[PDB]
Amino acid sequence: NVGNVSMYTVQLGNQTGMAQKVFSIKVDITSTPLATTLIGEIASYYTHWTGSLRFSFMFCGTANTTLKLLLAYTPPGIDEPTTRKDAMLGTHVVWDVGLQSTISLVVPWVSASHFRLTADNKYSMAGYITCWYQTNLVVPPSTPQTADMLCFVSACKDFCLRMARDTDLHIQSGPIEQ
Amino acid sequence: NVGNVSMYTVQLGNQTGMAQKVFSIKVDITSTPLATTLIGEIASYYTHWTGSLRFSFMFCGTANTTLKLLLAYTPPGIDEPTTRKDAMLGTHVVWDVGLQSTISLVVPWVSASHFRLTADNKYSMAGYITCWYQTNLVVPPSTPQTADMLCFVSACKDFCLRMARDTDLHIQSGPIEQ
Amino acid sequence: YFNINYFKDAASSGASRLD
Amino acid sequence: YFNINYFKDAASSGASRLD
Amino acid sequence: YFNINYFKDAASSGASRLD
Amino acid sequence: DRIMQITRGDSTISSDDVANAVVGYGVWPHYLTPQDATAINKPTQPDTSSNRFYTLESKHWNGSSKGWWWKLPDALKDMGIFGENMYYHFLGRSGYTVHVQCNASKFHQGTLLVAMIPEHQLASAKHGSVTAGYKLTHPGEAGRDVSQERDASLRQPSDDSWLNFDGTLLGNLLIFPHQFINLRSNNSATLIVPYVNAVPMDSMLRHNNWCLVIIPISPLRSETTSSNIVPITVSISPMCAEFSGARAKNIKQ
Amino acid sequence: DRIMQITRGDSTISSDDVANAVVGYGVWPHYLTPQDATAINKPTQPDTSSNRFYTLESKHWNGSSKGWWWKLPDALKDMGIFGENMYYHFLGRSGYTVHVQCNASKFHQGTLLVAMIPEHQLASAKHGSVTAGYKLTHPGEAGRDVSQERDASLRQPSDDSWLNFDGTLLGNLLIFPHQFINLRSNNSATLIVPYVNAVPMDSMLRHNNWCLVIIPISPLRSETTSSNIVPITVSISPMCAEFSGARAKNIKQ
Amino acid sequence: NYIDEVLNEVLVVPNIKESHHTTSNSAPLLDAAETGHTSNVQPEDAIETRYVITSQTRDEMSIESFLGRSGCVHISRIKVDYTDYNGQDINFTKWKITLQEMAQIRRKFELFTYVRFDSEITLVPCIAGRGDDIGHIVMQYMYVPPGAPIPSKRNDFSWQSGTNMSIFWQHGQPFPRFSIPFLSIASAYYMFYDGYDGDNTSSKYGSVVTNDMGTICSRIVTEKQKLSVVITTHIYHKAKHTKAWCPRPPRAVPYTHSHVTNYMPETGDVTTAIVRRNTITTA
Amino acid sequence: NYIDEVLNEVLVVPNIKESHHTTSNSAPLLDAAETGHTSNVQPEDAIETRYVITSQTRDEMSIESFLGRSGCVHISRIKVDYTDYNGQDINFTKWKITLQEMAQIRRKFELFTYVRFDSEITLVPCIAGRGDDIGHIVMQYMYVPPGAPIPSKRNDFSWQSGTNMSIFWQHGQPFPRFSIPFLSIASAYYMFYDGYDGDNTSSKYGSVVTNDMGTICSRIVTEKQKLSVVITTHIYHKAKHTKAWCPRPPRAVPYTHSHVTNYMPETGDVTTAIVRRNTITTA
Ligand SMILES: COc1ccc(N2CCN(c3cccc(C)c3)CC2)nn1
Ligand SMILES: COc1ccc(N2CCN(c3cccc(C)c3)CC2)nn1
Repeated sequence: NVGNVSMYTVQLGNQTGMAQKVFSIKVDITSTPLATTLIGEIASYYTHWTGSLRFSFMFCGTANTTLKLLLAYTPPGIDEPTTRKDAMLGTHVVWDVGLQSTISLVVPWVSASHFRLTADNKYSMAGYITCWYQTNLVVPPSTPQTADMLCFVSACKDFCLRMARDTDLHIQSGPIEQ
Repeated sequence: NVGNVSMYTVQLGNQTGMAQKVFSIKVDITSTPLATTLIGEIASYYTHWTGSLRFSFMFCGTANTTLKLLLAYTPPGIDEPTTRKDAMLGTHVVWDVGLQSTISLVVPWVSASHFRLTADNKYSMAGYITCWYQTNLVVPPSTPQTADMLCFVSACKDFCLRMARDTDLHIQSGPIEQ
Repeated sequence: YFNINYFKDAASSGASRLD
Repeated sequence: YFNINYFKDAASSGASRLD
Repeated sequence: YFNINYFKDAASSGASRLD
Repeated sequence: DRIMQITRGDSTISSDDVANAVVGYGVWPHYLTPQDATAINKPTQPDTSSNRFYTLESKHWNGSSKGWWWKLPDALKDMGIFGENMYYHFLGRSGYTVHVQCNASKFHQGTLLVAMIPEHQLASAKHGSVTAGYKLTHPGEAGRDVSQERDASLRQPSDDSWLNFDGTLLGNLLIFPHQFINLRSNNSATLIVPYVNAVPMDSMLRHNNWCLVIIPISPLRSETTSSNIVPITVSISPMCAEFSGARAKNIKQ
Repeated sequence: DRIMQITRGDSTISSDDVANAVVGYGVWPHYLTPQDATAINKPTQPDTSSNRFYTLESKHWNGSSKGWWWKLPDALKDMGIFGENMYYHFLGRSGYTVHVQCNASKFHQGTLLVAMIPEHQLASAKHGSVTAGYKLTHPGEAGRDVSQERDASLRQPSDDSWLNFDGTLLGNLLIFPHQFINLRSNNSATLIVPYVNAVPMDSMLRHNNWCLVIIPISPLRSETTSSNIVPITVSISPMCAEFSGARAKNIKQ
Repeated sequence: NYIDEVLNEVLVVPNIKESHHTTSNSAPLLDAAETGHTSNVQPEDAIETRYVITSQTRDEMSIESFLGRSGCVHISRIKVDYTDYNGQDINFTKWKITLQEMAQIRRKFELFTYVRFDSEITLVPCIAGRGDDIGHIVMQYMYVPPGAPIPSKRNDFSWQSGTNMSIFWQHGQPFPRFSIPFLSIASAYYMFYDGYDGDNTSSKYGSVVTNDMGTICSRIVTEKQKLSVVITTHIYHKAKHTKAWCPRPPRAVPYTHSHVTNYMPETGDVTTAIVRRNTITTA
Repeated sequence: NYIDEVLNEVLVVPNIKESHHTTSNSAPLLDAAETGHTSNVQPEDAIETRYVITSQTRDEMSIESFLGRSGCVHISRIKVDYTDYNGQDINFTKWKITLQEMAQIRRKFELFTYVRFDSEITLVPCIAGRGDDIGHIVMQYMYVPPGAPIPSKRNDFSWQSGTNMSIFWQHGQPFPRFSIPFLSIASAYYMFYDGYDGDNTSSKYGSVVTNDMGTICSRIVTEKQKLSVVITTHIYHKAKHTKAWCPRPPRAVPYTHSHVTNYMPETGDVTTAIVRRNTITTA
């Protein structure tokens, strides 16, 4: 998927079971999949980061289609949750897919140290965010039953960086010619 | 002609045909024939040039003689015109030879970059200027039928240079003795 | 200590300011 | 910073001015 | 720039003046 | 003083000798007014890029020359920008400046009558009710007559001068805006002319409002080498051009 | 309310559904100022007759479609008047309005990412220092890619999408002025964009300032007869077009 | 100003107010990102926030502290020769000014389309002793814009600099460092370009068309010596008084050639920083 | 002043106003250049101009930024000897002050008839090690106007400079650089001359008659050493506080001899910068 575009879409499926899980990523903004992102790509130019962050999701589904996902931010402290109940217990947002289309999930800033390191560090572990089905994806007749959701991340006015340093995400195992 | 003086005169001739062409030179003020000129010689001391320019022509013809040339400035964009019509389409000046004698043609400043390079550059190409017959050179009896026109170039209050650099137009493949 | 553009030209000066 | 002709003589001074 | 006898003693100073 | 200077585009013309200048019907060409107008769209008015000094094809003045005409809305059917805007739009309106240059020496003798003419309905050379053809009243830079030869199969106009091509004793032609080029005083002829027509903006293609004529009255006479050719060059400048009724594009013919 | 109405020439466009509109860099396109200017001649400014709503060639949205681009200064190298004035003048300057229409039904699922990009220096598909060719970054109404096949002899760009054709993870592309066309809410996409360039007026021929990209993100998915074709149509409007540096005329290529 | 500038508290970020619950109609968390705009949602919106008075400056997040840092952009080298001194194209260097010829820094800028700035320079000659004694070795770094006599070889006549700039550094004296305006010509430095030389189906196209700020020629004066040497006069560049318009996506793939954008390894099926996951389900 | 001087906006050029058409009598485009005067025609006259507020300074187009730039005018050389130290006319140099002995710069001035200015100097010793160790090598550059004891050899008695100027530079210490008035004698430096020594049909005639500002003698103190050396103390000159009267045509042909105007190769049928065209019709 990765070398292609798809590498960007997340198809919301069938799900025979119920209350099943979609995906997860970890918040440490310098961690693929995050990293490469206009933000990540950047942050990797500084040693320390801080503030809240914003995750936005969009339904590239259908019109007649319907769904309800539950997204959650599991602060640093434990393990990325295996189950929904366990994750619903912390910070989250139920998302009702409808005429709108975009739900934006905020990632409050929870930390001990006013500031976190941009570099992988067990200490400065920001946590995980995950998504699960609240209900389902119901589609009336003759509509596809899988559809995609795009996801994004922009900053919050909270946000701020410091201690400039040279990037991670780019090794010029060159040189460069003429 | 070149090592002599003639190298300065342009004889206006016969012309069996009509609407025929006289000469052309290109505007890039550091380009023989231009270059060597008090201006050129100079400009070649700076990296960048700008503004309008002035070309003046004088009739070293006769008194009883008559003519009408069409001079034109073909801005940068295309090729020096093969035909008059094509060239008359842009900037020009019809010149009526008469009791006066000197027609001065202005070369407006047309460019994208407020400034142009003094050094040969495909980009900073200033264009071409050419001269053609509007009518002819008519002379009543027992007057020569070829005559000369001198041409000159002075600046405009438009004009200005910058970024001093060492000249082009002079290689001291010496030394110099005692 | 500041604003003492010891040199004439403007191109020569410290990192600009912020506003 | 300027007009501090650290040296006595006038021949010694910066490039003149413009006017 | 002048009359800044950076040194204490008088014997140390620039070439005198003229009058 | 006779010297004259004229500046129209990116173009200027000079003349160290002249016979004044003439403004057709003493009116100076300008843009259409929301009073006399009729159309409803906002006219495109190329300024400078359009109403500039275009010079046509030159011609020879013969002792056998008989006369030559150019029809204006038409003479510039190729002259860049103006002549494109012509073809892209239904309605076109514009006035002109005619600079007629023709020098020779003070040892030459000749006289040219220059005149512009509102609605110059030419007559066919052949008796009947067959009107001149399109394609022949639509010559272009090149103009018509000279003293030329041609198919009589073509619903061809009258190459006939003295009748004015319209059958009005030339000489009464002096009623139309004009001037001469008496090689003994003159050098050029300058006509300036507003937009005359019972309609605010006509079809630049079907209708030619102004028609220009130049006619040798007293035959060119030198005593020189017939190696000495004395051309006649016409230069024109749409002025206050205005267009409208934008769309596809007509076609050349 | 989503409905939108736009009027540019003698032309108007409507949309009973939309996702706002976007002004590139929050600046509205306008005419050049005697401060930032440089040239010396009076620019020709065809109003209306030029800066109007031209619609290009349409395209098919496939489940195999990969993406297609058009380069603006270039897409209208044929669009009447504007696209003539382009060729007659050296300096050209203008801003645009991009109306991207693509409907299907509420039973369809698809997503198009639309974006404009200042100086979109594409990369060649072949390793080396050989830059894309002229003639291939100068497609015209027709645009480029689709998912097409071609000579590898040509100093051919990258048909490669995910890298942005410039080798920047598409997805960061969101930095350029943009919007999507999520068939479940949207109908169109409207980009409006001023003139961005380190120079007051560039060469309309050598330099394409704006580059537009439309990329299928989530693949079109219906359950209908593939008899149901869902085109993608682009419409454009030069705005505040201004030209200058009049002369002969370049040549088509 | 001082305090604010010394304490570096010029650009401060807002604080996070206190919130309460909302069982209300308008849902700020719902917007349609298709509008191409960016959401405006905050902590205070989504949760029951507290009250934190902030104190983080976005000072170091300024195009001047992002850009204004010296970087190697070129490493002039001279493996002297004593055998043939002078000769054509020897013992004197001439490199084309402009980045690209060096990564890191190149990538930084490229983050923006256009740009503009006065450039501060710094040289760093490093004399490697390949002999039993170097001693005194004078150096001459002379800049040269376009249309200018570029030395054919060492001692041309162009090293007189009667009207050019030549900086001189002699072993001992500190590192030369001068500045420089915004050169170019029009308004700003083309961080890219989508133009060409011309209609010639063989014309040039790229950010090498709008940038030809001449070349800089080195040359080690002092003349002929006994014990050899080799020099490597490093080059650093800093952007002071910089500006920026319109941003763009960073460069993930390792560049190719000078100028140009090209990506395209010698097989390396191509490569980017993205890492692969077994499953989306666990991070 | 500052801003105007720091921003370098002292000498600004006018702007190009707007024009309209002219179907009028007086023709500004017509003048008779035979009057020897120069036309006065402008954009606004000839065309239908627009309105451009300018912003180009003619600051760098001032006889001071045209002239005020350091240039090699001499390269003093000393191939030391240890065999015979002292001896007559050895290990100490003596060159005749005044340009010509160097191009580039010479050509620049020559652009004017007369001239005047305080001269700023700068030395650039370059010690080439031809030995396995040079170490400490003191130097003595002592100027000497006319009628003055010019050292016969190194250690004369004229190197006491009891009333002369001698600048001293020791390997390590930076580059010496001093200034100097307008010397000469009357009013300004003769950039040429059409006079002679006298009526002697063997008298001198040229810009070498009005300029004999004595000579400058070098000399490397420190005395006798083991490991040899060779020095090349370059020379640069800058004109500060310069003036100018009456201009003249530049010099297209490569000079000859010192002083003098002479043009005349060893066959080189003579040569100038002008290029040849096939035809005037195409450029
Ligand atoms: C595209 O923007 C740029 C990027 C770099 C650049 N350089 C800066 C360094 N400079 C320089 C640096 C050292 C010595 C000399 C002569 C010149 C050349 C121009 N100019 N423009
Ligand atoms: C003709 O005008 C000149 C041209 C050059 C000149 N020079 C300037 C340099 N100067 C000089 C420079 C270095 C050292 C010493 C003693 C003298 C000698 C006079 N004097 N007059």
